[PDB]
Amino acid sequence: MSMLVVVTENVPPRLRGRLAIWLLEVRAGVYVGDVSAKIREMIWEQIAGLAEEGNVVMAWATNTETGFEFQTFGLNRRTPVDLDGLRLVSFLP
Amino acid sequence: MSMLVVVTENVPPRLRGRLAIWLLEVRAGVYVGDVSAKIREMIWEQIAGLAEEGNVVMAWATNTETGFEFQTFGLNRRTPVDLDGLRLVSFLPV
Amino acid sequence: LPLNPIPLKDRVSMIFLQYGQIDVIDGAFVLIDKTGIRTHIPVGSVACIMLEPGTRVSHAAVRLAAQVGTLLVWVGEAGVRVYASGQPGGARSDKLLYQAKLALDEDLRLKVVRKMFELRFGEPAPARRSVEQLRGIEGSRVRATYALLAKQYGVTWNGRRYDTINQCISAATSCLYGVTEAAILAAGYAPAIGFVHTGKPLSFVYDIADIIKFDTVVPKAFEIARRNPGEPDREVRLACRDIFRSSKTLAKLIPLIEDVLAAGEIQP
Amino acid sequence: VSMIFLQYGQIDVIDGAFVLIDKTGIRTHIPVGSVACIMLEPGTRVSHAAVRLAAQVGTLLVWVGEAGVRVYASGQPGGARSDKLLYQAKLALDEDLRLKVVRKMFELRFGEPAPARRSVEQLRGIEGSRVRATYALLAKQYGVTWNGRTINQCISAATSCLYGVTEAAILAAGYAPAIGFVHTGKPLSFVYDIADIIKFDTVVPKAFEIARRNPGEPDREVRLACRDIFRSSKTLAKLIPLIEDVLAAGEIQPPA
Amino acid sequence: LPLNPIPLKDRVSMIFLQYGQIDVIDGAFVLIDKTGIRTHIPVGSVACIMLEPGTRVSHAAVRLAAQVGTLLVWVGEAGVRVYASGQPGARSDKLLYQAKLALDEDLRLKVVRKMFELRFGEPAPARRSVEQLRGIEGSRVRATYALLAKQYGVTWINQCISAATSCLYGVTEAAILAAGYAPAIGFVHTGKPLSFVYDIADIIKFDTVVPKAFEIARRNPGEPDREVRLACRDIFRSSKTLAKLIPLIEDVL
Amino acid sequence: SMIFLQYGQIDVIDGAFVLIDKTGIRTHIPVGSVACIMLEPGTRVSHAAVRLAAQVGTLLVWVGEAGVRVYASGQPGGARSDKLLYQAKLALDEDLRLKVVRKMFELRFGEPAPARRSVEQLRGIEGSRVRATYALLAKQYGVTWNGRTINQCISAATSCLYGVTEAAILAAGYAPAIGFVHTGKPLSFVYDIADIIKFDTVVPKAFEIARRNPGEPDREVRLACRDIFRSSKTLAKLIPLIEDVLAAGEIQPP
DNA sequence: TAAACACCAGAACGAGTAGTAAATTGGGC
DNA sequence: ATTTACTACTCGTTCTGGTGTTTCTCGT
Repeated sequence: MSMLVVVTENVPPRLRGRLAIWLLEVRAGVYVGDVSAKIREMIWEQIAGLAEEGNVVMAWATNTETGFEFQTFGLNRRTPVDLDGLRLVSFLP
Repeated sequence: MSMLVVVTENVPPRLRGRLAIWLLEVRAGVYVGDVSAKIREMIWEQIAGLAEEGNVVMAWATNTETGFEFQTFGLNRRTPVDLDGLRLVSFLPV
Repeated sequence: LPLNPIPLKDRVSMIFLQYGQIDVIDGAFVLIDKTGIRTHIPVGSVACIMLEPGTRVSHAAVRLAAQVGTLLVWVGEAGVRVYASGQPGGARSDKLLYQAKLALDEDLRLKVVRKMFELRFGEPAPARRSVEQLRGIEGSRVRATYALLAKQYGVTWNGRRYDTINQCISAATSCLYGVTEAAILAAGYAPAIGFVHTGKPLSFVYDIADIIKFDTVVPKAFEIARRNPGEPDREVRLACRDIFRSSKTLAKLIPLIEDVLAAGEIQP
Repeated sequence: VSMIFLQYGQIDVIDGAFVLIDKTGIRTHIPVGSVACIMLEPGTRVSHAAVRLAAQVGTLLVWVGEAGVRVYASGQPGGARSDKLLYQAKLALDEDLRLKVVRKMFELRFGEPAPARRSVEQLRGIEGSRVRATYALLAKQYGVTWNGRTINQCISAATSCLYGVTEAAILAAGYAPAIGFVHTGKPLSFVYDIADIIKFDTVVPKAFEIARRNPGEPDREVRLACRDIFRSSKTLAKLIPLIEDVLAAGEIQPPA
Repeated sequence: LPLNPIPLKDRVSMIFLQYGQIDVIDGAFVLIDKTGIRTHIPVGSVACIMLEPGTRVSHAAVRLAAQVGTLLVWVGEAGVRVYASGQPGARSDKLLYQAKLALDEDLRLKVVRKMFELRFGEPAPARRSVEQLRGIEGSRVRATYALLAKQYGVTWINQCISAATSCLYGVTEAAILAAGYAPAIGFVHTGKPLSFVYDIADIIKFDTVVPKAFEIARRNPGEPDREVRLACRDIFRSSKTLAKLIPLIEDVL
Repeated sequence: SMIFLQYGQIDVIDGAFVLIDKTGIRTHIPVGSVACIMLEPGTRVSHAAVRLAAQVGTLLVWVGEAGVRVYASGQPGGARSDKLLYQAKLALDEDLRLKVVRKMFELRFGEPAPARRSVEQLRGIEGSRVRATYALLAKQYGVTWNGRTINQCISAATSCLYGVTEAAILAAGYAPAIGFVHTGKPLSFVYDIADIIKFDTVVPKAFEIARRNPGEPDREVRLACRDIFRSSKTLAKLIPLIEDVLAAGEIQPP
C-alpha cells in the first residue's frame, strides 16, 4: 500500500467520475489516495481507456531514489525527461 | 520521510518558484516530492507566507485511516469536511 | 469498462451519512444537501457505508455501491443496524455449502462452537456441555466481563439495555457488526447461518463479532462513557476507526472466519 | 403475500404508511401488510424512513431493472431467514435428494416425467439433445438461419433478461442463487436451473421473432420485449410458487 | 522568507547538466537549452550537481544553489572533477577539531591507522610510520586492481573507473562540506586540494567501484558514462552512502 | 592581484580569460595575471572559463556589488591546507593567542596594547572604547544616541563591510570560521578584521545618512558602502592586512 | 553593458453551469 | 424520476511579452 496521485486535464466526465470511486478529488482534476500495487495498475487501465484526447499523469510512492515514480498519458507541454536514470519534467514552448 | 503533494492556484510566481526548489512541478501548480516531516512543515511556512490571495492544499503520506493527510490554505470552492474523524472535500455551489 | 470490488483489507473502515440525498453524478457517489453542497464519497475505498436517518438513496447509488462491493447499512439511534443492501450474486457456492453442512450436522456444530469459545477466552471449553449449555456458560462470562470493566473504568453499571454507558457500548458494537457483516459477505459466507446464535438474520455476524469485541472494541466504549463527551456518537465512531486500523481488523476478519469453520475438520 | 413493482418516484413515509411521491407530488398508498417484497425499478429514490418501516414489518427490498429484467442490489444480503437457506442446502448436500429435484425440473420443463434409472449427468445428456432440437425446430418455425449455439445475440440478450426475474424470484422466495441442482459451482447456479424450465415457453420464441427482422437495436428491443412479457404474463409472480414446488420434490418438510 | 538547506541524507545523490544556460526564473533553478525548452531542477533536493561542458551558469544560479546547500561541480571528460563551488564557509568547532588532528603527527598517525583498519578490516601492523603505511596501502590497491581484472576477466576500462570514482568524489566532497569539515585538509593524501575527499572515499571506494564499475567496463556498452552514473546512483541509494558518510568521518576522527 | 567583472559573460578566447558583451568583448584578461576573479551581479560564467581557471589555480568568488556580499566561492572550505593550518596553528595555542589580538588592538586604535593584559581583559578595554566612539560620533553628526533608525544604518553598514572582509579572507586563502577575538561562529575571523577598519569610514557614513533621515535607509547605506569600497580601494589593503595579521605569530608563513 | 523581478495588458485554455433530448442498458452456461 | 451525452456560454487561471527598476530579507 503506497500513496497515489492522479492529475487529469481535458478528460471526459466518465473518467472524472470513475476516479472519484476510489480516490479523493481535492482539486479540479486532482485525485489523491492510498492504494496497493494491484489497485494502482487497474486505475491506470481506467485512465488509459476512458481518457479521450486528454492528458493524465499518475504519481505514486515507491522505494526509488526520488521516493516516487510517475507515468504519463497523452500529450502536454510538460513531458518527462530522463537525466541518467533520474526522471524530471521539462517545459516545452 | 513520506511522499508530498502540493497543489497551488492563483499564487504569485514567488511561491511557484520556491516550491520548484524542493518539489517537482509535474503540472501547472502541481508539485510532487518525497521529504521528511520537518522539511514538510518548512514547505508549509513557505506556502502560508508567500501565497497571497491564493488557495493551496498540501497532501502527505501517513499511517492514518486514509493512509494520508492533507492541509489547506486560503479559500476555495473545494473545502475539507470532517465525517466523524474522516476528512473529505465538499463542492460548494456559488 | 467493468467495475470490480477491491480487497477488503485495502479499504477504509466506515463512513456515516445523515442529512442529504444520495445520487450519482457521472458514475460517482455523491451526497447533496438542502443547501446544495456536494460531497464525493469513494465507495471502492470504504468497506461499509452507514446511513443515518434523513438520507435518501437513489437507484443508481445502491446499484453502484453493489458493483464496487460496498455494504450499505441503514442505522437507527446510536448506530443500531436496521436494514442492509448488497450484491445478491457473490459468494462461491462451495463456501456457502461448506458453511451450511457445518450447521446441519449437530456433531460438527458443537465442535465449531468450541473453537469460537477457545478463541474467545483463550482456553478450550469444558467437555460434556451441549451448545445451549455452552451458551449458558458464555452468557455468564459476558456479564462478568461487563461488570468488571465498569469497575476498572469506574462507571455506574446495573444492566445492559437495548432501548449513557449502554449508548456507548451499543454504538461501538454496531460499528463492529457493520464491518463483520461486510467481511462475511465479501468472504462468501451467509450472515444468517450461525452456530452459537440461531434464529436471527445476523446470527453468524454476531458469532464472529462477539469473539473479539471485548478485546479492544468494548473496553473503549467504557473509556468514553467515563469521559462523558457532548459527542458520544462521534468520539465512539472515531475511536473504532482507529481500532480497526491499529488491530488490522479487516485483514484479521477473513482469516478469523475461516479458522473458526476449519474446526469442523472438513475440507474447505 | 403478493409483491409490487415501483418505478419513477420517491419512496417515503408521511403518515406511517408507504407512499409513492411523484414529480407533481401525487401519492399512492401501499398497505404494509399483504406485501412480502417490494421491487424497485430504475428512477426510484428510497428514503430512510421507508427503509426503516420496511425492516420493522419484515419486507424484503430488491433493486431491479425494468420489470425485474436485471438485479443490481437486494436487501438482506446473503439471505433472509436461516432455515430456508439450510433447507435448500440439505437438498444439495444429499445427491439422492438432488436427483429428485432434477427430475421435477425435467418434468416441469418438457411436461413429461424423466425416464427412470437416470443419474443427473445422464439427464443432462437427454435434455441437451432436445434443446438443440427445439432451437432447430423454432428456427424452421420462424424461418431463420441456424447452425449452432445475430440470432445468438438475441437469445443471449433474452436469457440475460430472464435471469433477472428468475434471480429476483429466488430472492423474494428467500433462497440462495448460488446453490443450484442441475448447474453447480457458480454463484448463479440455481438461477439457471429454474430459467431453463420456462425459457422456451415465451422468451426464446420472441428472441427468434425479433431475429427474423433485423433492427438496428437488437439488444435493447429484445430487453424491452422481455420487459413487456414479464409485465403482461406476470412471470415473476408465477416463478415464486414454482420454486417452492421444485424444492418440494425432495420429499422433505418445508419451513414455515 | 529565509530558505535553509535540508539534511544531506534526505537528498538525491547526483544530477548531470549539459549544453544549455542555467538561469533563475522566479527564484528557481532552471536549465534552458538550444531549442529553448526549459527544465526545472530541484536544487534543494540534490546533494551534488555535476556541470558538464556546454553549460553557462548565471550569477543568480550559483548564489541560489549555495544557500540550499547544493554542491556545484564542473566536470571534465568521462566525469572527472575539475572545479567546485559552495558556501564560503563551514563550522569552526568541527574545523578546528579536524585541524588539530592534522597538526600533530602523533594524532595524525591514529587517524591514518583507522582509515587503514576500516579499509581492509584488520588493524594496521605495528611499528610503522605514516609514510611507511602508504607502501602497504599502495601495494594492496595495485594487488586489489590486478585481482579484480581476473574476477571479471579484463586485461590489466579506465574511463569507467575514473567516471565511477569521480561520482563518489562529488558526493564525498559535498558530504564533507555539509558536515562542516575542510576537503583540503587530509591525512593520508597531502599536497592536493581534495586531500580529505580522497582519504574518506578510498576507504569504501573498493567496496562498490570494483564490484560494479569493472562489471560495466567488460560489458562495454554504448555510452559507458551514463550506465556508470546510473549504476553509482543505485549504489548510493541501496548502500545508503550519503547517510553513512557523515558518521563515518566523525568515527574516523 | 584581483579584479571585479560585472554585466557580461565569462568565456575563454585564444586561451585567455575574456568577458564577452553584446558589443563583443569588453575586458581581455591574461591568464597568468589575476590571482582571484570577483563576479558581481549580471555575470554569466561559461564552462570553458571555469575549466581554465582550475588548471591555473585561479579562485572564483561570486560577490554582490563591489564585494558588498559574498554568496558562493570556488575552492570551498579552503584551497591549500598549509595556509589553513597556518591559520589554525595560530588559534589553537594560547601562547600564540595574545599575538595579533594585541596587534589588532594596535591596528584598530593606533596605540599598542598594554603589555600584560589577557584577551578577555583586552576585550574589556576595546569594549569600553567602542561605546565611547559610538557616543562621540553621535555627538558630531548630531543624532539621538542612547544605546546600541540609527542602529538600522549601522547594522546595514557593518553587513557591507563583512562582505569585502570575507571576500578578502577567501582571496587570501584562509577560513572565515577560524577567528581569534570571536570564536565558535562561522564568520568569526570576518568579524576580527572588520572591526579593525569599521570605524574608519564605514561607521562615519552610517551616521551621516542617519542624520538626513531618508525613507529608504537600508538601501542607500549599502550603495554608499559600495561606492566607498571602490574609490577608497578597501579590498586591496585588506589582503595584505590579513597576512600582516597572521604574521604577528612569529611563525613561518607559506 | 547582463540578469532578473514586479507589474500590466492581452490571448488561450479548461472547468463549470444551465438547458434540451435520449435512454431506463455492456449481456451469453 | 434519475442519469448521461451534447451544446453553447460564462468564468477562471495559466501563460506570454511588453516596460520599468533593481543588483537586496540587515544584528554577532
